[PDB]
Amino acid sequence: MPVLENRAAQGDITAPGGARRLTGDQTAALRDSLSDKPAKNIILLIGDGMGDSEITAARNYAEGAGGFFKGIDALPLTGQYTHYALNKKTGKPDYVTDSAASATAWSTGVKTYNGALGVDIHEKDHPTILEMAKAAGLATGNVSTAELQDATPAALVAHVTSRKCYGPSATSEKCPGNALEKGGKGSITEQLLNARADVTLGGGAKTFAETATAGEWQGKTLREQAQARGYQLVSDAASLNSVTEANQQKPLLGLFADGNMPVRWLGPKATYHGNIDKPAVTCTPNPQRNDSVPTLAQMTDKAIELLSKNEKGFFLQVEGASIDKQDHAANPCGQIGETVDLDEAVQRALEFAKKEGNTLVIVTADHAHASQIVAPDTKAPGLTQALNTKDGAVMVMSYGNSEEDSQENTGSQLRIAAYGPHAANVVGLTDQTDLFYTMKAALGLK
Amino acid sequence: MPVLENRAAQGDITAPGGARRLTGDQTAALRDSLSDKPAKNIILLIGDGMGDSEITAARNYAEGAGGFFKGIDALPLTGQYTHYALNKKTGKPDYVTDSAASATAWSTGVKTYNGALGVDIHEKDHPTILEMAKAAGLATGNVSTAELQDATPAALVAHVTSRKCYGPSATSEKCPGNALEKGGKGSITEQLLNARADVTLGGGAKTFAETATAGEWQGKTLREQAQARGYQLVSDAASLNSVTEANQQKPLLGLFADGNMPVRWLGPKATYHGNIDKPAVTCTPNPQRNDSVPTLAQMTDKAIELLSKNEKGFFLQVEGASIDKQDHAANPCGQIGETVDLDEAVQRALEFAKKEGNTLVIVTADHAHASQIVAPDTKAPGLTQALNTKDGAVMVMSYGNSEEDSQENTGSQLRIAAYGPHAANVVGLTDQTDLFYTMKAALGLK
Ligand SMILES: [Mg+2]
Ligand SMILES: [Mg+2]
Ligand SMILES: [Zn+2]
Ligand SMILES: [Zn+2]
Repeated sequence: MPVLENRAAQGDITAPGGARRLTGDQTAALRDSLSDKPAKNIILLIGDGMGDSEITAARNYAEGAGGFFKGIDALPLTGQYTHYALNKKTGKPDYVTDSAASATAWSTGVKTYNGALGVDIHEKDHPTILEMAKAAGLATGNVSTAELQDATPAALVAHVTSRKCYGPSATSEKCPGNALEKGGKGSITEQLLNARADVTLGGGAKTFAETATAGEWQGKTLREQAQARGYQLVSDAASLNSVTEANQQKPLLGLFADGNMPVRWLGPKATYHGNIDKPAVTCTPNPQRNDSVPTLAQMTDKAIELLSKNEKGFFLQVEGASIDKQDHAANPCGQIGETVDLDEAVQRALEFAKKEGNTLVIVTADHAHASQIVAPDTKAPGLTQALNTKDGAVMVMSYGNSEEDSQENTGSQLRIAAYGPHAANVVGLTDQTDLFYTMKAALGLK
Repeated sequence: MPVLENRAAQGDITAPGGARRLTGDQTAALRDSLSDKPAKNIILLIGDGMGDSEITAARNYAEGAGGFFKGIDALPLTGQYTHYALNKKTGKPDYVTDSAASATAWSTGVKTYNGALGVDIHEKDHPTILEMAKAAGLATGNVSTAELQDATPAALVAHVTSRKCYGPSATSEKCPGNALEKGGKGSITEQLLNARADVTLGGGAKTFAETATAGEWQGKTLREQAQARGYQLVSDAASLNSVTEANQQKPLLGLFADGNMPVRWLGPKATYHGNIDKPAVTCTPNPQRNDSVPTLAQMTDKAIELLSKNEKGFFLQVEGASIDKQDHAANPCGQIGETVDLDEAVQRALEFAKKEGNTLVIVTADHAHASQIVAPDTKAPGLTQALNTKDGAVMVMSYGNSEEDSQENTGSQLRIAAYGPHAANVVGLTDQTDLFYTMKAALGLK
């Protein structure tokens, strides 16, 4: 099964056929990409708010318009999937979902209301793909650059009526029914400790400081509970590399930040008429990213190394998180840098899958965002910025869907791409809930 | 080779698996969609400004979120393609293209500057896929709901430095080098007459009223010249149905409007805070669309009927045009209605292809547009409107990339889907220029 080695413009863009990305007929290579054999492992890479526009913007900037992302763009089977949510009251569609409902959709196979984690419109719990995988004896990994309590990584191990129920404090106010002290299953973080995936890596260390309002570890901090539960705590790249085993006896928990991990690139926020008033921006590497802080690619690599030892196979979800946060913050550089980050991760996952032969790798997003690539002389009503691309040209980015700073999400259907056994199930129009069923089946979960 | 009969939500959206579009594993069906055998015919359907977002909004409104367009969504092989243009001066990429440069890129295989038709950055002409097809003896069709002098349909038959050179008048001012009177090849319209496709159907009748500044037909109106050249002129549905033959000896020319043909659906323009201040809109059929005016579907059906008689095969380009004009005009209803129109056309094309077995059907857009599906309570900086979907829910549309009314184009990569011999060449990431090469090769043009 081949990966697209190179789909960059073959030559002189200005010349006939120079802009081509193909060098010949693809029928044969596609036929070699079709396999219904079982997938031993599954690696799901989620780019936060990374719809087609975000991908085009990051490529234009980092690789040039005729460029090619070695990871993100190298997946051969591609399609578009819908991700609408449901209105909790009426049960009718809610055309624009949040991170929480979408994450739930692919992690359980059931649509839900915005803000829900692991439950349907009736607040009924439904087992996630991770729980199912774990129950079947597979190894499981949940990796993210955001806070572990955030919608994407949280959805695999928590079942709460509101995504805001991070720890004890918020839960009692926002999710009384899930509140431990009220006989509920606990907050997001508590449920995460209970779920016991073999490898969990991310930010969100802050909430681990809260103390349990009830149970065996009542009075202890969630951090203290984790140690007591048998978890290996790691807070930096060095200690992470030191890890040699991660299992149900010694589950791994990497907390590398109080909240979200540091952004890759720094750059100014988009502003009114910024493409006109301000000069073109050139993004710059964040000094605080640190050699101490593991990158999404490193965490992905360590995760695969450890999960790999499980003879039965594994399920790993990886999230290039800061993308949509920077998209909300109308910050081009942060957004684009987070897509480059993801791409490096997708490469590590593709290398492993390629050599292993039985791994299904899927790269997609939870929902779409606000960013639009517009003409450079554009006089847009919202926030804009001009960027200096690898092509040595100017690209203007617009965020015009919200007045309240935070650029909202959108409902456009977006790209889903895959490689490996069963990847054919992402081609054409599909629904985000199909993704749950594809992974379940590919993995033979039953 | 199968078409997706149904990818609608299988059942109850609120229940587990109810929102699924798949009913089983697609590996086998995909294997049956792969064929490198030769394509006898090619039918290319272009939705003007019909990116993924436009497709999602038109589905939500006309079919419901869990709906399925029988045409547009039924194509099995899908991917995403880039359509960046080039800056005439520097030769560097111009991230947001217009309809002229994009049309030229798929019709000739060479990238050009915005505004050009059938020429590269150096103003050098390059032969179009239609000219090449005709030269090889295949029948050729050029159908559009727009004015025949507009960028998309014009690009197949004209070679001018500016898309504005409609007829003699504009050409002398805008394109002196193409100006007939100055020894040039002539305006868009004149060159169209010269190209002599077997079937040309659309609007733009107004310009045929101009008189030739030179040549054999100097002093005669372009309409008069057409008659004199041997063309069959048709201006309404009835006369169009009367046509039984269309060939090189009796080429067909249907001019059903002075400009663009009538929009299917009427509705109010999007406005500032319109989703808040104004009530939800329900689009209404346009009374002036007329039983006298053939629909894009009908024109597609007639064109396939006539082109069909050529033993050697045919190439047909069809354009659901009023879509981006209505997108520019921030008019949801017009835009959406144009997408439904196209869908009917794609259906007609897909039935023929399915039965014929050697026809490659491709559906895609020239470039992306402004439309974004946003939460209903959105307070966006631009124009917005709330619509009453088939789901009996509200969907809000936002146009916020321009202040100067006309909502500009965007540079996001968008969907390209196909069915038949060689459709595998649209899967994954490709460039709009690859489309020219795929068609040339499938058709074996040489
Ligand atoms: Mg998230
Ligand atoms: Mg056009
Ligand atoms: Zn998100
Ligand atoms: Zn267009």
